Amino acid sequence: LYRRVINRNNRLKRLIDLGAPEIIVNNEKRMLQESVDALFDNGRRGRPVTGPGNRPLKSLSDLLKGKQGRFRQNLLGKRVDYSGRSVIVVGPQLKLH
Amino acid sequence: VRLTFADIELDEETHEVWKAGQPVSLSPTEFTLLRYFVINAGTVLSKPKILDHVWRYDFGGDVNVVESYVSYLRRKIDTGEKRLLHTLRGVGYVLREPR
Amino acid sequence: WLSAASFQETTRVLTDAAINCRSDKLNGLKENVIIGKLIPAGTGINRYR
Amino acid sequence: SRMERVVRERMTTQDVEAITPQTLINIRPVVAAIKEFFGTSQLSQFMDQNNPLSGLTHKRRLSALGPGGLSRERAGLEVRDVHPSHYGRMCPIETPEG
Amino acid sequence: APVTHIWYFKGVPSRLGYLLDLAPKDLEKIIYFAAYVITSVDEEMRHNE
Amino acid sequence: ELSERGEKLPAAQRRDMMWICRDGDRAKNHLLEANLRLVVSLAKRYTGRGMAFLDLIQEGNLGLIRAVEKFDYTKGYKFSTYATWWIRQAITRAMADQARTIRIPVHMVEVINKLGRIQRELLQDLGREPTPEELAKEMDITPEKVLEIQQYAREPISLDQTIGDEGDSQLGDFIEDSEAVVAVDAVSFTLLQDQLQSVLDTLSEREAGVVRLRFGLTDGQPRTLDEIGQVYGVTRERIRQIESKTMSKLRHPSRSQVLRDYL
Amino acid sequence: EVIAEHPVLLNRAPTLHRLGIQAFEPMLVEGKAIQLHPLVCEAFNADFD
Amino acid sequence: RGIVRIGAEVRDGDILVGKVTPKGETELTPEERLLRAIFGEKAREVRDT
Amino acid sequence: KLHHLVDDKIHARSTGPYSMITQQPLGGKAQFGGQRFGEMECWAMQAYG
DNA sequence: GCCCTTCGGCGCCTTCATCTCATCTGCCTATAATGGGAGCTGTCACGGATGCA
DNA sequence: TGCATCCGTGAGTCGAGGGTAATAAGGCAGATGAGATGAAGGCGCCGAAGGGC
Ligand SMILES: [Mg+2]
Repeated sequence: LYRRVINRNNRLKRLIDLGAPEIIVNNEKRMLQESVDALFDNGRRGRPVTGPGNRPLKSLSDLLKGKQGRFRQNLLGKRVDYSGRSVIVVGPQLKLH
Repeated sequence: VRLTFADIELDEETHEVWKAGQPVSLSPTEFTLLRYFVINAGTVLSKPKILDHVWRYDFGGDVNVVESYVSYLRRKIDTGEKRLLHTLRGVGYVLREPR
Repeated sequence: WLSAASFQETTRVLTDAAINCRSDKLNGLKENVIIGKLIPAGTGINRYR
Repeated sequence: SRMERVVRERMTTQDVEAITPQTLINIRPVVAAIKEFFGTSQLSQFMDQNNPLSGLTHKRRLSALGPGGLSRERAGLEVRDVHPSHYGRMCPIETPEG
Repeated sequence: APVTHIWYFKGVPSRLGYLLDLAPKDLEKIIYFAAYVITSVDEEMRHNE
Repeated sequence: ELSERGEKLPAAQRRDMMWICRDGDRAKNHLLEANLRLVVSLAKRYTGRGMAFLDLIQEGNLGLIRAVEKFDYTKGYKFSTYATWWIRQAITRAMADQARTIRIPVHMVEVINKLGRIQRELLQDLGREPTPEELAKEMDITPEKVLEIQQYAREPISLDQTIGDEGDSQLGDFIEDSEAVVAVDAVSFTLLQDQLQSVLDTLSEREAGVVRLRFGLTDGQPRTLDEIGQVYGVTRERIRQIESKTMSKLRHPSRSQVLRDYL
Repeated sequence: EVIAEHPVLLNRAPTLHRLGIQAFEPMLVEGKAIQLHPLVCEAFNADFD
Repeated sequence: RGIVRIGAEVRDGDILVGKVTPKGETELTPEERLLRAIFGEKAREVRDT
Repeated sequence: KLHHLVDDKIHARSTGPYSMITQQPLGGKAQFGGQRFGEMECWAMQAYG
């Protein structure tokens, strides 16, 4: 997405400096707006910007939303060290503590 | 225990070389470079880690010294323009019999 | 805003807080859990800490 | 379909009587499509074989998820139920508990 | 060239539309180059002319 | 010519001249806007790889913008015939240096494209995948370079695509951070430093300082002998001798066993 | 020697109520199965399937 | 040849194949230099992954 | 006998590797793992005080 | 029995120029070539703009 | 002022399970940093030995 933003911005700079009919300049400005759109929130407007494998790309907003977002996946609950896991078996000879 | 490669041969005791059976006298540090080349035969050599291991870490000189030293190795044993001591651009050198 | 943004409708509350220039106090339970501070309950209050 | 598109593109760009089916044909998309299907597709999965029954039951199994199917989130309560037409066609007992 | 933040233009309330007294249907037509707006007018230059 | 080394422009040589300037401007714009249809028609065959459709259309628009300037009507051919070459050039150049996440120079994206075309043309004629040695024979170059270009053309993958058959996790969850501190070798290094300090303090202070600044322990830089002489008022041969004394006493098995274990 | 009176926490997903995490004291046991006291199963909602 | 003999017992942590990669270069610690100076150990220019 | 043997089901770690973006330890048996302490268990630990 | 102080000897060790070998960037090719491939959408409930009428 | 009409939110917990693809692109000039060369200076190290107190 950042590469798309950079490409659109550089091409718009070239169009402005060279001097082009206003239709092409307007099209480039629209592409810049849609590229920043995709960067900040992919799929919010129109069909989402898609890469290889035909899957929506993960914009900044998608990195802060839902279960898989940072807030409820890395901040609230984290994978911890000094821990393990195993099957349980009844211990009827053990004490309560 | 003598270390051999193609037509160059080294004795670890008295620090001399045979090139295709002909004994050759060579400089000490230049000999250390050749020792690195044979001890890592078939593996590419880059100027930096060559500087790191063979040379002291206090070396404040430029980078032309290693290129010149490779030139001496060429003119001493691999006098041919094409040589067993191939050079990689930006990646350094390597000891390898050409295919 | 930090607690609300981590519960539901993250983008909406985030935008609203950005507009309102809301200054969070970082005093609640979830905020202290997020930032690594002692939670303000149990052995986290100044009476016991 | 990709074959037809590419051959339709190519049949005009070349002059008549200088064009042959071999140069009209570029078999790359067909093998690409079969490789796409057989690998990295969730309807053709790794064989579950740790005893003869698992191998037998992995084939002759009716799935509902995948391309053209419905996802578990997309799946309602009605579809998961047993239809009266399931009798004799699809077993009403064998289904995973997850 | 300037661009508009989607978080504020597009949302359940269109915050930019609320501030500028417009509609999102009457904003997408502009920040996506489909219809013009009148940035400013000369009042006295029209009253006398 | 009239602005610098000119004169005050008269009535008939300023307004009319600027008017024909603007007329040529709008004529160029008119034909350009008329011929963007050719650009958008040509860009259809070019999508499906690297960049999007509209980006290709825009790059073709730039190519046509460049082409209209060099178009010569006096040569008497239709403008489309000349414009097509420039549009294709612009699109190919842009796809070469802009459609890759890892940018590749055109000079060798050319040979990737040629390698691909020759291998897939020979595959159908021979019936099998072309061995890279035979591809090199078709290259008139060494096969090793062929494997190198084959492994260069490989494009990066996405860290966030779901990796499982069922959607539960992303690829980035399974990649270890190499740059992170081990948190075990750090304590080992600190204890090794403590052992080194104890060993050096066991040795004589002059020798300890000599070796410490010889290998640059306390500071960032190891120093040559003459620095040691200037800081201890001795000749460089004496420093060589004391260094000989240092590693001679350091071969003592009392230190040798206690330090060799630390590996 | 080192497990002398060192408390250790046990948890079972899902952790519904507060008693879903309990601190016990561990005793070394052969095998590879954690031995749970039979009484605290109901609080854990744990079962041995 | 560098691999485990057929019919040989291994366990967690034992080496299976001896594959050695050129380590390239890194910061050779001064402490490493004193370490090789005490035993005469070679630089061992390759990484044992 | 079912294919849920305890040998392929016991896992524990003291200090393993960590992820790139966030420094949290990874998860799974192929990697050294580390159990997920989710927000549901955070609820229990906060309720304990 | 070796320190204080020597000429010089090529070596050697750098260092200044000073030449080539890939490697990469910009430019030109003239019959004509003139408007998207494809996308499959529809869970459940629930608060709110919304285009018109 | 309705009022359908839609449009954006919510929808679980740990564990099997790793990666899938097109196309007309080619000479040519310049430049540029890396690496190939050759030459000359500032000690090294000795090859001699001075010598005596
Ligand atoms: Mg159970």
